[PDB]
Amino acid sequence: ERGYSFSLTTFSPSGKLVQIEYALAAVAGGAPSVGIKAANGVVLATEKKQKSILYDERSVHKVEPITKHIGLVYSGMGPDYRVLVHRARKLAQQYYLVYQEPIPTAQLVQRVASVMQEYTQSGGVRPFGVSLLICGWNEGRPYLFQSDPSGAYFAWKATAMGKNYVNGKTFLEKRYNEDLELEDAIHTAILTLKESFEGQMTEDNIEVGICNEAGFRRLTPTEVKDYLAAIA
Amino acid sequence: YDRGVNTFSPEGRLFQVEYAIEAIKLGSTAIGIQTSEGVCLAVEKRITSPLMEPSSIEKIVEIDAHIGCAMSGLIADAKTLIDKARVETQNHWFTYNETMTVESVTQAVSNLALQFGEEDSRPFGVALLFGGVDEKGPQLFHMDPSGTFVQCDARAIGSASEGAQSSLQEVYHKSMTLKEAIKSSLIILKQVMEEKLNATNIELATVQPGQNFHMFTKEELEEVIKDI
Amino acid sequence: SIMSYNGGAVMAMKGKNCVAIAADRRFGIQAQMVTTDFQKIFPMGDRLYIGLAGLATDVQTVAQRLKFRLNLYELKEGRQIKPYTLMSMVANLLYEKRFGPYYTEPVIAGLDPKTFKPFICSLDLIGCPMVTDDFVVSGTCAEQMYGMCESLWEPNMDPDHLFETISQAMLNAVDRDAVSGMGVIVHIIEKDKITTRTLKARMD
Amino acid sequence: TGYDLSASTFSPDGRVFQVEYAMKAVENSSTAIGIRCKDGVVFGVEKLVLSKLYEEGSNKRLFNVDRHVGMAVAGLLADARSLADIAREEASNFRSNFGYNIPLKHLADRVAMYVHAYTLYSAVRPFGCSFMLGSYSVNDGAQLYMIDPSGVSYGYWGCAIGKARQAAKTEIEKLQMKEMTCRDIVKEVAKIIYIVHDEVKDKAFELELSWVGELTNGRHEIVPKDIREEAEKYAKESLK
Amino acid sequence: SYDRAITVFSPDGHLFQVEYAQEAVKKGSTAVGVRGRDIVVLGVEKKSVAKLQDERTVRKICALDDNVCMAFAGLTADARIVINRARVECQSHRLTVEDPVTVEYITRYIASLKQRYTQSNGRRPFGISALIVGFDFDGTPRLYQTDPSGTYHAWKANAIGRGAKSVREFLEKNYTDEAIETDDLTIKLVIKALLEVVQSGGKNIELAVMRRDQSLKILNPEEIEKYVAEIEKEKEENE
Amino acid sequence: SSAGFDRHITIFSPEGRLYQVEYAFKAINQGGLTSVAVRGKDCAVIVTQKKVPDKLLDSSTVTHLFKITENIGCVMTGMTADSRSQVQRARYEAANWKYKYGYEIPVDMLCKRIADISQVYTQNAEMRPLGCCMILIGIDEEQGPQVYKCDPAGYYCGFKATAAGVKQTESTSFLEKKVKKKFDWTFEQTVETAITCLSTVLSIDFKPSEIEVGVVTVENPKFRILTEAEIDAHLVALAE
Amino acid sequence: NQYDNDVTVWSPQGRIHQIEYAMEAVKQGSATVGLKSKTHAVLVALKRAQSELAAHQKKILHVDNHIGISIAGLTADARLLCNFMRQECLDSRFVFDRPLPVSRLVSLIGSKTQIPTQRYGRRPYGVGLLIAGYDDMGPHIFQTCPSANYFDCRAMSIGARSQSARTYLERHMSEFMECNLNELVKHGLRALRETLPAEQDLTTKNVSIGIVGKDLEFTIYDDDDVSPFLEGLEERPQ
Amino acid sequence: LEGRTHIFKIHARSMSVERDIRFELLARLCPNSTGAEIRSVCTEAGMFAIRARRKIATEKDFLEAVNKVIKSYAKFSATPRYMTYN
Amino acid sequence: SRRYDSRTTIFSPEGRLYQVEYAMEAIGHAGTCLGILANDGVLLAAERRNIHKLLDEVFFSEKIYKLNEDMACSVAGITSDANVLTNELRLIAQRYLLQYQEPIPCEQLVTALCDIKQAYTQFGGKRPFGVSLLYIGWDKHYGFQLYQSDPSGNYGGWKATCIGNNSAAAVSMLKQDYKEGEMTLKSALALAIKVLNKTMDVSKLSAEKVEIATLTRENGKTVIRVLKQKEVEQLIKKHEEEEAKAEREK
Repeated sequence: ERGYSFSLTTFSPSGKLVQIEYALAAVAGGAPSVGIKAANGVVLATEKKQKSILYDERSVHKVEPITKHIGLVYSGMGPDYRVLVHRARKLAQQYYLVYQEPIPTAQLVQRVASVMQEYTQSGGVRPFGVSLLICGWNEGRPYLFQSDPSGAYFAWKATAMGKNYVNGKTFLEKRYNEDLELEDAIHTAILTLKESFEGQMTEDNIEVGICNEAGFRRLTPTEVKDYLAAIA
Repeated sequence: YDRGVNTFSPEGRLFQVEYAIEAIKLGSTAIGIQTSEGVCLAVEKRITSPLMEPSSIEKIVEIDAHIGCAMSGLIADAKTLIDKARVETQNHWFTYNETMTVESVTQAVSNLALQFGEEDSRPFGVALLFGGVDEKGPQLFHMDPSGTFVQCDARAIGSASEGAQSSLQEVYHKSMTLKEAIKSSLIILKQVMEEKLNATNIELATVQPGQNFHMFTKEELEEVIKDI
Repeated sequence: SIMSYNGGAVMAMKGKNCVAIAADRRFGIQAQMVTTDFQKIFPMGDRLYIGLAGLATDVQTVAQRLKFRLNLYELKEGRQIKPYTLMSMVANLLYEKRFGPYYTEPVIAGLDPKTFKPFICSLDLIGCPMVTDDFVVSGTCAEQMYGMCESLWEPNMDPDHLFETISQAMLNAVDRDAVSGMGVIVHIIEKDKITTRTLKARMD
Repeated sequence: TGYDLSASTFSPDGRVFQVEYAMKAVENSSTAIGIRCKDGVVFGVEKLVLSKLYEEGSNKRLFNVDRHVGMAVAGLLADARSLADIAREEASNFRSNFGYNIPLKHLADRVAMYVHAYTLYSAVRPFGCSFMLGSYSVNDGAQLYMIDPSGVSYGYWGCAIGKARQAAKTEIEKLQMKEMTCRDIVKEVAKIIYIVHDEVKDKAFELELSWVGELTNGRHEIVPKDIREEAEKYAKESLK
Repeated sequence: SYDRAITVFSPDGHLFQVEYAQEAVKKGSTAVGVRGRDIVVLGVEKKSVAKLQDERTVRKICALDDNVCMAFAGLTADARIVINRARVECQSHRLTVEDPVTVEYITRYIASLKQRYTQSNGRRPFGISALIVGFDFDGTPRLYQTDPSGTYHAWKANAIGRGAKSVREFLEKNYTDEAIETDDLTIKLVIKALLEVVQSGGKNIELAVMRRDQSLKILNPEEIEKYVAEIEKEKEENE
Repeated sequence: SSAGFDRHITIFSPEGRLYQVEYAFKAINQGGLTSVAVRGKDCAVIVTQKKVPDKLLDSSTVTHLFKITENIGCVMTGMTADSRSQVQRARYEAANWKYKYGYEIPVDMLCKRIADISQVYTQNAEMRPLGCCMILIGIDEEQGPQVYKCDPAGYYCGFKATAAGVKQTESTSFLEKKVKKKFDWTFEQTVETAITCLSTVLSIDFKPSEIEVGVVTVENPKFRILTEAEIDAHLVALAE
Repeated sequence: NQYDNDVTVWSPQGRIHQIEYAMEAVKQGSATVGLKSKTHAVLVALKRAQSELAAHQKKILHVDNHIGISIAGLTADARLLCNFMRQECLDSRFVFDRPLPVSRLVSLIGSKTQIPTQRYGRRPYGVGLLIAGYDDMGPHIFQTCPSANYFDCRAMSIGARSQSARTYLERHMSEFMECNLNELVKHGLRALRETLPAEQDLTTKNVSIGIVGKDLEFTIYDDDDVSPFLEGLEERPQ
Repeated sequence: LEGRTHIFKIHARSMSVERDIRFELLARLCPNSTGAEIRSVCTEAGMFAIRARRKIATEKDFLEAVNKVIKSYAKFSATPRYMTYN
Repeated sequence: SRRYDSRTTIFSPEGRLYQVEYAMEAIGHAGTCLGILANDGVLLAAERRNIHKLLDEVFFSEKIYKLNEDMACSVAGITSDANVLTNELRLIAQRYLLQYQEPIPCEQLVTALCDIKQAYTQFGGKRPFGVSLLYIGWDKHYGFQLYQSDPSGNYGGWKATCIGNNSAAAVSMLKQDYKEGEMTLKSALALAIKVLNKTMDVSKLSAEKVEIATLTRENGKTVIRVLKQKEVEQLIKKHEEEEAKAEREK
């Protein structure tokens, strides 16, 4: 570039970060998605609906598995999403080359969290408008993590990203609990993503990825209509 | 209207440089004189308090053997020009086994006068006067922040610059003698100082073809005071 | 030679539920006896050790860089390191210098941190790993170590028979070679606790 | 409000005014047209006499980029000379890696890529130049290309640059592209340039005609104005 | 990197961020110091301790060499940076040219560095002003001072910080050569200046001394209350 | 709902919006063009018209269909120079695919790469978002024909029959009604629709010279530009 | 006027005001007139000083044996481009061991001055350069501008009221191509002498003159060198 | 430069001038003051002269209030009027 | 492109650093932590921000980090902005250990980090680090220490703390509750649960809303101690019983 590289994010009179707030708003305007960590492994359930029946959902996926044991979903803007996904995809490898061993979920969130962190403060460029929900199964116990535009991360048994995520968050608070099997997590995830879904739900209106302790798996529209038919 | 610091004026020229010309108007005033007997230069230290130690103020350091110089306005900006110019003369003595002429030091500074920019930093706000003896003898020079150079005979800078140049061109001629120019200069100096004249208030810069170096010293000056 | 300049030998051997590792105490330049206090076998974590043989500068340097990477690793992740991770880590560390390769013989003897499972491995100086279920030997002379170990080692040993076994192997393995000698130290570790002894070696 | 400043910036209408300003600044230059015949390409330029001012045969907007390829430029002159260095070096590169005449299409595509590349950034400014490009070969024929300050590279049989543009390229429809030989299009474009541009707008001017094609055997230079001298002869009588 | 005009010449001729950056020094903690025939004694005040907390970790006086002591103003962080820089400098001057460092030399280094620092693009001019005291080789007294412009300047005694014009106004009465004709008169003289400066609560007052060629030493506040007791009984004898 | 430089640069507005890309998507319509993509069973058809204001225009130079690879064709929209730069980036990156991996690029991963490049174009605040849009075709193993559309938001997507641009928003509304029903697709069926949708959107009903038809099929897997003759054959074929 | 910030911006009319203000920076310099005949080429420049004892500040400066230059504007860029000029001279003078044809030289001046006329946060150079030289086709008189567009003339002038010097030029400048060096030089000072208000000379030390010829190497002439050129002059009318 | 001494002359008709007072010194020591700032100089003269009860104010007497008014009052703000129209 | 720059590095016409003021105001909100002197030990207590029971809480030490075998820190501010600093400082301490094969003394570590933070204050137009954290550790000389990282690049190394702006009343409470050489880490701990029992606005003092970590001297381990909820619960309810004994005077 021109070498200007000044961070456009300054501190507000209260110290808040304007552009990060606005990116949080853009995530809030993202697509409704959910994920549940319980018992055998993690279950991630997002929502992908076509603005026109011309669109073909067999083409692009909202779920992009990082490794056979670790998947990932998101909310917010796909353009950024695909980018940082390519980045983390490349990044797990160096860890592999060093140790010859699958990189732990925690460590992924660590390094990607740092990439996003520096990416905020980086020179003359906006932050991301994406909030990730990362799943993974390691050492017998699976894990579910969540990112934010500022790079911070947490852990949940279930959560939601996108519109209504507070409402469906409280729904997951009461209904979902404890630790229950993939069938139950998928059930209540289809209920809570059925909340803000349109009047019709089809195999192509949503996407369900699952983290078994046998390894991550991406379900096809076949099984998606199988369990949800018979929705909830 | 904050524009690039490199922008020309509508009349016009560089803003910050033309302002740096005004930056010297407030600095310490000095008067040099070029006379066939030798170059004599003089400055007022402009001392404030008894805290202020009088020998710690020097507006004149001898650049080379045969080259003196004076400064104005800001000081630590001039330090770099002074030192690096000494380096240039000494490298001239490297190659050519001679004395770098007083006139070639001038352009050896004013050629690097304006390098300042952002990409690819601030201009210097200090005027200089060059005394020295080359093969043609005594030479008094004058330079500005923008790098424009002109050779003078008796030149002033600082706050008194205007009226000291008036009364100076009033009292000057080409038949001057050394001490005549010294005392005639300190006449203007003691008209342009607020405090009474003493040994501390001023310092003299003098160079002559065979009388050297010199530089100059006090207690000669302390005699020149009462010599008025 | 290059490796035989400072000399030295490192031997590690897997027991039943434990693992033994031993090396000589000697230091010196060629035939000159310098100091017998020198340390080669170094601790990494707990219930896990590592040995080194070759140039003492490469010994100390590798121990330092290694201990560095391990400290960062376990500082970032509360778990203690696994032996395989340490293996591939050292291999990576030795291959990082291909045309500028160090001179050493890394020998890793340590238990699994999760279970008690014993484990041993030895590498090549450029980073080629190797794993065996009986013993890994690295050092000056071959017929000594491979000879006596192939002539002795048994599948299942109590810590005692393991101890005396690697003891006679290191004694009679040293007594034929002059550049190795001057005292031997033996580390024998188990899941419960670590035991170390000092053999009585001929100072000849 | 601020949307005109940087070329990096869009506008509420979805375009850049830097390109608009630069474009209409090129319109203020003197009219220089071009045309291609069946056996070559005829460049033509009208250079203005302002005061005296200075010697004739100076700062001619007609350039020679290659042995077979040359320029007829209009607009800001310094940037146009810079573009002449650009295309000059580019033909030197094609000649370097390959060793034959650059096909005009790729040359104009490279210059178009630069001109485009300086419209995306607030470091530089959009170029103040628009020029004609023409070439000939027996394995190609007579090709003409017209390049704009935005970076669009296409071609014509003829085109018009400068103040008088549409009213100048209007009657060029009377000039037939193929049927007319180039030696005749010399005096044709002479009559267009002399007949257009009324003498009251600029009290005095002159005519420059550069030419490339089959008659000169691929060599691009000025078909000498003292050769044939057909402008003045015909153009002076052509006012009526 | 970052290339931009930090501070320019306003059309009046002056800079801004420099002459104005002096204001952080003007609001900084008060500190003073004097030079004498034998022992040099500096001064500092406005400690403003929480009285439950440690003074040596916030300590405001250090030394580059055992020969040269440091006293600064402004904000603490930049003082840290310039102090370390100068430590590297005096160390390099100790490497080659085996003699100890001369105060004029180091102070030219600090000052010049602070100048070329206020020159280059993308540099916030240091808002710290410092003083450099010690004992010359050949046993002479020495002090200098600094400015946001980077001008090394030798004084007889120091007036910086808040109320520095009032401080120096009292140093008009200080400077008489009888003060100090005695050494504890120089100590009680600096305590008699800082006793007039600021609050002088007898607690936040701290001073460091360097006696001739002896290494630096700081009196524990028994002699702060002792010299304050003799200055108080002296004010009583003034009646 | 805007504060600061956000209208001049790429950041987020009080609501999270960024004005630059929405200025780009309407920076496409400056061309006043129409892009039509239809996918058949074994074939994929592209059709686009053009405007010829001058008789000096060469029909061969203003062709808006570009052949990236032997099996890969494409069509652009929006401003021109951006489209060309996009085109050399495309061809370039395809060739790098063949150099690195040695087999032909699926073209889907090409939309991914070009898309990510567009995202890098959206990121830097000192660079322009480059508001041209891109549509592709090709053939893949057991996928038959495919269509994909890369837009300057930093994303790609591809469908059965897709159109984007000036009048294309209603052409989708005509399209979805034409595609279903149950409609099965032959080659001349998808060509015929390729004309119809643009017709009922425009209803110019004109010479075959103005439109340009790009095609790809699994009979001849290579991309192909249609000659006006066979086009006119389909034109009198669709008029009964 | 905020669109006149830096060079980068195109004005609403499409004219960068930075280069215009650089031209106005050129117009403030002291007038000078260069001219050539069919054989010899001459440039004449008038100095201006700050005060009495201050030396009249010179303009004409020698570059290469066959090429000298006049000047106006910033002395900084003058000496800078002058140094780059010495470089260019000894370049071909080194490798090719020949002098430099003026044309391609001045195009090198245009290429060197071009880039600062565009890049963000850059300025043009205040330039009053007037170049005189001999390649195999003999005399040349060029001129420059901050916009880096050069002209080739029989006589041109820059500075204060230099268009009045041209109003003297037009008449006799068809004859300037004929006469020899001397009376051509007095034609030159007849062009400069109107740039002065009519109440003052036109003395010796206040003026600088330079001549170069076909077989004559470029030489600066001032004071006693121009005293033969200044003598035999008829004073301007009243 | 000498123009300020005229404001010092019209404003010198006020109060009382000790015959030693040298105007040009004061005028060259205060650039960019227009006539209003130096009118407040001639003002603070008699002000601190009243605070000292002296009927006349020596140049050295009030010049402390001069460098104090132009220095202290130029520290915080004012005089960017060029900058206001430039 | 120059008008787009916010000129963060420049001062503010009053002499103050305008950006650093806000850099203090960032810690003005958010985290609430503490730390106090202790003989043969040290104490750190930090309020756990998100009290939502849906969290997994498998991170072990969260707001407290372990940067060294003998040292640790408690952060207040932007969490990831801090993480960069924890990786950084951890790498610095670890490379000193690499150098001398000797545990790093706390001081040069703290100061060097604070200067690294200062590099963004002196130049660059960058967003300065809005993170301020504490420090604990043992050394061969001064033993147990506390230090305070500041946003301005200064270190204010203390023996008592203020985190965050809420904790000023806790500093006054400490000055009323101070002491000389009493540990009795249990005493100063009940003092701490008292501090947060007042300052911290959420009543009842739920054990999981806060967190406590200590570091005691050992041979040669220098134990780093993170605790289970229950043995803290008996301390909490124990202290509430101590207040029940304190109101007995009325």
